[PDB]
Amino acid sequence: SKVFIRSAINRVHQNSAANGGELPRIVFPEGTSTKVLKALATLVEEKICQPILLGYPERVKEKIKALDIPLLNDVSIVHPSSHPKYFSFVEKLYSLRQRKGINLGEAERLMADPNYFAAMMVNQGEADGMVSGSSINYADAVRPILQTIGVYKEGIPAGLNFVLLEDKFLVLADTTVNLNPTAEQCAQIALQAAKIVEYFGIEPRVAMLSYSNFSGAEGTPRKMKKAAEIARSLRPDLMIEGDMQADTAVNPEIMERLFPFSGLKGGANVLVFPNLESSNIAYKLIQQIGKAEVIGPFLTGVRRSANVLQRTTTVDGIVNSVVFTALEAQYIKEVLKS
Amino acid sequence: SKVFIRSAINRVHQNSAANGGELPRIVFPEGTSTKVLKALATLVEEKICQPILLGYPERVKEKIKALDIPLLNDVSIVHPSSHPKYFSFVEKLYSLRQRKGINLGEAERLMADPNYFAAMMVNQGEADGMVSGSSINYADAVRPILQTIGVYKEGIPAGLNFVLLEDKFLVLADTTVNLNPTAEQCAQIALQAAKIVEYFGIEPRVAMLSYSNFSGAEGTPRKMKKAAEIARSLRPDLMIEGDMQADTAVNPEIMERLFPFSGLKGGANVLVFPNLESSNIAYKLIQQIGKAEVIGPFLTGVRRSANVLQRTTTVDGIVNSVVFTALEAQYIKEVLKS
Amino acid sequence: VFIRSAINRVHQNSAANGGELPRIVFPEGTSTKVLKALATLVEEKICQPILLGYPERVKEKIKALDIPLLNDVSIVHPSSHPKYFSFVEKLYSLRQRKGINLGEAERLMADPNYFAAMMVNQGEADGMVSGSSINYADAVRPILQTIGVYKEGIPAGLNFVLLEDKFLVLADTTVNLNPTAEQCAQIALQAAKIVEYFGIEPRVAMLSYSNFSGAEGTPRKMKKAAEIARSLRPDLMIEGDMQADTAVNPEIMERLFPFSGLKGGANVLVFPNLESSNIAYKLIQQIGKAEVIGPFLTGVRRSANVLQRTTTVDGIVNSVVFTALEAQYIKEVLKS
Amino acid sequence: KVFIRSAINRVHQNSAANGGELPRIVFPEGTSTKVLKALATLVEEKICQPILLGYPERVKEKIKALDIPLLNDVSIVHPSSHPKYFSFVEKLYSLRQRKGINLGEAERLMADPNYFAAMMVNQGEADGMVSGSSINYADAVRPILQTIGVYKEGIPAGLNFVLLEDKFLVLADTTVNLNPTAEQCAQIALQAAKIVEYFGIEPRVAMLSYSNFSGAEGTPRKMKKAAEIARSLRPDLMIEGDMQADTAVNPEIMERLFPFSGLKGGANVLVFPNLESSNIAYKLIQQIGKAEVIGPFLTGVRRSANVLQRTTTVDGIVNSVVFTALEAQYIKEVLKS
Amino acid sequence: VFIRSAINRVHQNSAANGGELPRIVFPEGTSTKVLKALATLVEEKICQPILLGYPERVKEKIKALDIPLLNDVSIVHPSSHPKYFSFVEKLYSLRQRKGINLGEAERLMADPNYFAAMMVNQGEADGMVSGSSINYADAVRPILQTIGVYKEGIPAGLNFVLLEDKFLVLADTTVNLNPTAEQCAQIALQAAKIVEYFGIEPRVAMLSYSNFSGAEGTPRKMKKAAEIARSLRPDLMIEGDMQADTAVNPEIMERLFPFSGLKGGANVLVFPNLESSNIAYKLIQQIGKAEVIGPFLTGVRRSANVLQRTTTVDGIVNSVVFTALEAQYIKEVLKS
Amino acid sequence: VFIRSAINRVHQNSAANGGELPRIVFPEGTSTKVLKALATLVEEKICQPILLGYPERVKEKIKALDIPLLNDVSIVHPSSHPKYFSFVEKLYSLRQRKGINLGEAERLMADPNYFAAMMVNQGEADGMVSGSSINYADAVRPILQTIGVYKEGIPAGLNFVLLEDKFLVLADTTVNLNPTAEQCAQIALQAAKIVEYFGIEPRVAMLSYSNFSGAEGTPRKMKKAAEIARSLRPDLMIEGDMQADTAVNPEIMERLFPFSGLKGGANVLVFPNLESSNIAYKLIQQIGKAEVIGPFLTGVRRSANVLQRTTTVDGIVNSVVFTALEAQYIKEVLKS
Repeated sequence: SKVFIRSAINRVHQNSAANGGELPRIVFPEGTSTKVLKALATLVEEKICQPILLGYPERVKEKIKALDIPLLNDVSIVHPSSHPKYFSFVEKLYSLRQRKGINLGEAERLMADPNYFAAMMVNQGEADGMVSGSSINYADAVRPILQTIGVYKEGIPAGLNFVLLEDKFLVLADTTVNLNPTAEQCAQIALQAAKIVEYFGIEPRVAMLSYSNFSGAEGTPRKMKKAAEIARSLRPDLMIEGDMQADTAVNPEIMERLFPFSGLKGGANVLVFPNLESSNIAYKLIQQIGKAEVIGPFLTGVRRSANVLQRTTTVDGIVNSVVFTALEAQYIKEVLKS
Repeated sequence: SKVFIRSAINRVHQNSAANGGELPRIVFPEGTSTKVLKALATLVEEKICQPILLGYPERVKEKIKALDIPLLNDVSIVHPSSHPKYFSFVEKLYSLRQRKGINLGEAERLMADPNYFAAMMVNQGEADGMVSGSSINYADAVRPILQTIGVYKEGIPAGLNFVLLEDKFLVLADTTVNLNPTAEQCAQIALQAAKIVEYFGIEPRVAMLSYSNFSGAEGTPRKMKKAAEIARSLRPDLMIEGDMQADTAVNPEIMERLFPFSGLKGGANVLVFPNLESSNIAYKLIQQIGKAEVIGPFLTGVRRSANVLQRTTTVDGIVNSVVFTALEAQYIKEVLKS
Repeated sequence: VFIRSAINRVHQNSAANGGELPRIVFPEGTSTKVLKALATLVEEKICQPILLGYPERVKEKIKALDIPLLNDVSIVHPSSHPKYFSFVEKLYSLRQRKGINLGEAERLMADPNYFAAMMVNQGEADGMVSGSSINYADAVRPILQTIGVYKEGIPAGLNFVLLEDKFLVLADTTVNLNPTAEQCAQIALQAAKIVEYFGIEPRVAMLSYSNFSGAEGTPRKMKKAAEIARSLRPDLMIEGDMQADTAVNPEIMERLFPFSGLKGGANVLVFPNLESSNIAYKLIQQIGKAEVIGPFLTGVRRSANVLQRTTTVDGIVNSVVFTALEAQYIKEVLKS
Repeated sequence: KVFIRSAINRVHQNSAANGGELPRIVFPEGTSTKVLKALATLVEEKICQPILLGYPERVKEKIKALDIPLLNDVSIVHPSSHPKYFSFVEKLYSLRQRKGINLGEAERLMADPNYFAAMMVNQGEADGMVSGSSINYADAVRPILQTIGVYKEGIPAGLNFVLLEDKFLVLADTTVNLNPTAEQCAQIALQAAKIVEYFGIEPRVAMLSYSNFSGAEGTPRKMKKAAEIARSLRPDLMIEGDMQADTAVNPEIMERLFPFSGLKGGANVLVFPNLESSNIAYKLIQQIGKAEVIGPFLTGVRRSANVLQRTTTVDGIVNSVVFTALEAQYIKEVLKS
Repeated sequence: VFIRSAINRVHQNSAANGGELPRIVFPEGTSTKVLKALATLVEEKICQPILLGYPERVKEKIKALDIPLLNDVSIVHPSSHPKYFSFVEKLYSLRQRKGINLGEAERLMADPNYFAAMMVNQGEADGMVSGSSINYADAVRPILQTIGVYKEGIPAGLNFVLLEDKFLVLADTTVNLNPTAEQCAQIALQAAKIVEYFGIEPRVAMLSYSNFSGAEGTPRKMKKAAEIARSLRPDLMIEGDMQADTAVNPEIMERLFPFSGLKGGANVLVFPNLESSNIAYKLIQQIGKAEVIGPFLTGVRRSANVLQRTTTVDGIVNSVVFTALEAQYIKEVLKS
Repeated sequence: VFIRSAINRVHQNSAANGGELPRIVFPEGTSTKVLKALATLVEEKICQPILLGYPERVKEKIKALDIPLLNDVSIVHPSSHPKYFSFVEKLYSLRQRKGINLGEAERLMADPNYFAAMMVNQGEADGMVSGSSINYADAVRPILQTIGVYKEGIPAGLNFVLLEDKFLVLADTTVNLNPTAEQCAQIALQAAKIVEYFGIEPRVAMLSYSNFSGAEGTPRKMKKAAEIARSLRPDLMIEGDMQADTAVNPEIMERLFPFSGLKGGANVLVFPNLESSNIAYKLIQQIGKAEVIGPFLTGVRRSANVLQRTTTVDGIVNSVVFTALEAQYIKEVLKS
């Protein structure tokens, strides 16, 4: 139940040791959020990250005392408009977005907000990653990240969750960003999810989900059939199939008995959804009524390490999410050193 | 999870004993379907129904003997084109659909098909219910039912599934029929699911699911917020709320902590979905990877007793589905004693 | 005139290779008008008919109708035929990513229309004729799903209007609700080829409610259809957009639109939508004083034709003669 | 030809009840060869008094080149020099001043024979008009619709008669509406029915489709609904649809295959789903059937005005003018009621 | 002249009301042009200004600009104001079914634009003026979300063109991209009532690129807007569709369109889309010889105006004078 | 002054061509304001006017107006012109697949607007000026159908605002309801070349209600129009999306958007739709205190301009002076 998460913690430790013992600097814009602070007590004990809290230092240190969490007494607290880099950060956002309606006045007002300040910190290398969204809706938390840090080349911003089963994990995407991805977008989501599965030493086997089995009819069935064709043309080395129903996808015996002509054998471990209603409802329902741990969402497709929590998260969910944000920050920091 | 199903079995028996010992006559158009026949061995042993098989008697009896299946030697096997009521049934389908493109030629050709013949048997009272779809896709199996038996007044054809948890069940709909139901259709689906929950002695508490919490924004959030408003005016005695995410819906602690203004307290036990992708994927994923039994889909909104299996069903799934079809057939047969 | 030469043309083909008559399967084994027509067709050695149905029910109808020549016609019940499960597997193989698994294939192959289409596809018959008792959409769907269209073809119905110096070809009278400019050009090329098979020069008009207006909508569409077809067959006279009397009357064309590329009157009329084609051929047939034969299904890989359900017995006879000709043509193409 | 001779006799019969005066029919195409040749017959048969529009010199020159003596004293009116010209300009302006027609536009339009003819009819200086022999239908019909307009709940629609051996068939709308709605197809049907009743015949109406009683999305559903709407407005008539064209006209096909239908004995009024189907059908029947087809006749408009098909023969013009004369006489009676 | 009369009504209003001046909050406490304008406005007893920001950095800007009269001005930092958490709760109460929970409400209320809107909404200020340093959309959204539109109202920007003998009103210059006919009628009525407050008879033109054409698109929309508005205020001259020179020039209208119901020239011009209204007032402002004041936000429940970010120091002075007038009018309405 | 310099260049062009004056045909031979304008224009040796109409009714209007220099003006009645039937054949030749047969061609060619257009097309006149009496759409349609656009040209109206230090050019003020980004760039290039003919460097702003936002709709379209135009004339300053005051005021541009490629103020303003351009130039003309001349039709193969029907007499004089300049320029390009 816990095995995949403690293997992640152990990989964070191996990465820290291979780099002087340094921990990733993870900035939290919600410096007074009760669940973030309670989670950070566990995370600092486990040497997962060096946290940076954003807010008015007096009020963050007020909240830490009311919650009685001494292990954070040293933790750095930064008030955005008083940080020495504020004016350079204002200038950078203006430079990036002056033809997207951000003049100096808009940049100045946005950079005062902790979410924008956290995103620019990560973009500029003043932090290695960020974790936000514990106290506000996903759209408002993710917009600063997409506008500031942006997507890498050909990337698509997309949320991913792991369902931690007994044999294996299953990856679900896109659980957070795209309302109704096109066939081309679902293929790119599949490739992004696939390289994450490969990072963990697993063979990705991809199903494009629908309410139909290999019907190819207009609408969602046709879209997910074409998504699988596009993804296969970009990664012909992977098993990728669709359109198919969700039990057809995960159960190898159903697949073999009913659709043995299919190219997907042994059950899918990457499930790509046709719309945001389906992915968002599915991972949340599994999390609540299944008997498996679900971790995420993790934001993929973006140039730097940045993750948005689901606002319904528990304290333990934040701990799990920061562990994988630390792993992502370490990976990206090593890419930026080659 | 065996308790909710064994209680249904005992209610089928109590209904039979309260009516002369009659068992409900359930017709199965797929007379040679391996899983249907294996299921019927258990269903006859458990005195759930009088099964009627459709097909060529020697091909059906050959399959029963090749599978070594007892208790089916007395079972009625009917070939549609040789049944005495065939031409009357042709006459009736023409009468019903002559301005929908069904002349006598079309009616004769359709009525030779077991799925069409089974539906007319139920419509005309020659059977008390039917169960189909073990060997063909849902759209093709459900179309004869909707075209022949049709919806009751203001009903909407809609599939419903039960998730049987340890302390409660959850109802999911519409898992099979409507691709993208309107706000008005999602209210009617909720009302149909609510009356099913009440038949089992439980108070229904209804959530209109979205990827959003009380955002009411254009698109799905607005549709599901409005669907809850319509349903509240139609059943002002019930807790009905939306738009909300799936974990907000089922977890009473999340709702109270984050949205205490909501009218839904104590957790939803009826989940109404915004489109068929989300509902169909969700119940199949829960069934495969959750550790709870999922029964259904059950076709609601139709004038007579008729259910379509998921073609991915197991034999035990068919046994479970027929138990509840028997209950529906007994209930409708007793309403028709007015 | 035109029909008797076609009948002789079937006999000419039979003698030339094998001596065998084309095997034509009729899925509607109990259809009264089909059975009455087959009395004439067997007497004239047009085809070896294969009827689909329950043998005893088909034999009751033949006896009840008192038709003597059908005493030993072959009658086949789909589910009992030795090739039934082979046909089921083939349909699954063809359509498994179009929603047809083995369960769907078994259910469909028990239906005579599907079984007839597969018999022809597999070479167990040389052609089929259906649609005497059901609507065209339901009769043609199994053919298109099983046999399919040839490379770059478009399924399209074609009718012949038989005047005294002339025949006119009308298309597409049955399939496409609202064909695009590209589709109307392809329909034109398919019709032009049938006309050439009968030794006639095809002269094609893309019909509209307009004369060379080129305005948005149907006029622009039919103007472009003629341009596309001209680029694909630069050797033919093809013109549009033009009205129907402009198209067929060489005098109106010369007097009012001498700049047009179509002179001497069109004998191939391509229609802009299915309302116009379907109503027009049926009205000419009923109230005109010319015989109309067809519709004939063009663009498909094997020989298969769907009757209009309003057909007379004599209309079935005419349709089967040309189905036999198509079957012989395709069957001889399929050796080389 | 029986049906045409009976119409000719009713024009004379109507003339006898009013002093012997003939309807004044204006022809804007004063130099059109086929119009002039047709008028020689029409003046001979006392169908109408024609009024030609143009330059008197060019019109009388053309009459002389074709050697048609019976037209050497027909009235010729040049729009811009006629005494009512400035009055006509003011009227078109008064009618269309919030439809983009000012005094400048009205002066320019009224100088054109088609507009001048339409206004002559609108103002009672003529009893009817016939145009469209030399220009496309759209340009000929637009001045009529803009000047005279539709009567209340009316719809502009062209109608043709197929004169069979023992009935006529009415086809509509063969000229105006590209793609009428179900509601418009109902109104076209009612307009055609009242014309059929004028000739002493019972109207039996079919809404044509490529389908028989399918009711499927698109044209089948539209023509099924057109029949329902029209039936509610004239519950005394047989009106049915959707149905195919041979189903509609052949009583034996209808009785054999669709005995539940409300249309028995065959339709004599065929209402078409779009302009492609109606325009092609009447032209093809006219060219290749062996029945006479007369029209199109413009229905739904407040005064008598018809537009010929530009492909017309001289005898077609003669046939069309006879029924325009009848229409002109009918409207002149109502305008005294 | 029109401006001295507005100032002078603010003064009469302040008189007879204890000497009280309207409390106007400016969220942009460090904005150079806002501070420079306030030197003139407090000097002239127009308003008691409240500046939002970090007090220490606002006084820093005031000293750099050498404005000694602003030393005693009230400066409020949103997050430390005693009512801050009360304001958070109010926004949550208003917008909890529009996606604003306590977390969102608390984050938004820390922003000066949101804090100013709530101050006005709760009666802690009598009006607000924003938008000198950020785009109009970002400045107006908090006002629309917090204060909202009154019943049947439409949010719409309005400008006055102050000519020598008269003023012209233009709307909607800021809010609606492409108003419907119904919205353009409601905009006309809102502007008409403002003109009546200044003692003038409103004469309304619905502007288009066409004169009385009524053709599909913009001509039909503006013809219909005038018909709708005429039915709601039949006592007023309201006409359209018409071009802009037809609208303002009584001689052109009389010479070319004497049938029109608009005589004596329009003084209210309602535009068909935001491109036309926004470009028009700015171009007249830059190259004409007339003063243009505004835009003024109409249709909202309390006094709140958004500057054009291109404003001069005089523009801000002009705008605040009329915001003060609006604030005083509203405060009396809320006194019954 | 700008107009007086134009008149002098007409004379300088005339002197260099043997003293010949351009032949300008006016289809509105009886239009009061045209006739009064021609009194000034013939006195100023601007053009040789040709009036269309009935020679008797035209001379009847001239004498009643008392215009002595018009005594020997050429007056042409289209149906009586010796080239009439040649012109009918030419219009038929051009448009026979656009719905114009010989009958339509005869009827249209009898209309002065069509006849005036064909005279210019065939070289029987050097230019035409119409639209004093009728709406712009009806006046411009014959020109576009007969003369047409030069290759890749776009028909577009242009107006000059004659300011004190400079002029501003506005387009497209008359033709395109809602030009695409690609069309807006082409309008910019045409306007740029006219400004260069007057010896001035064009600086182009793509106008919007937004400043450099690039948001969907008009902002994105005008940002993209500027990008396309820059790639076609990399030597010019061309920028967008921007508001109208940002565009014309160099101090606003430098203070608020110094990253912009446009410095020193735009003198060419390209509008996003016809509502904005048409209302703007008419409002500036009526309530600004600067003269506005035009509209002038650009993008067409020959010299032809449509007046605004609301024009004054002095406006027609101004318009004809520049039509004369265009006619003279075009005649030496056609001597290649």
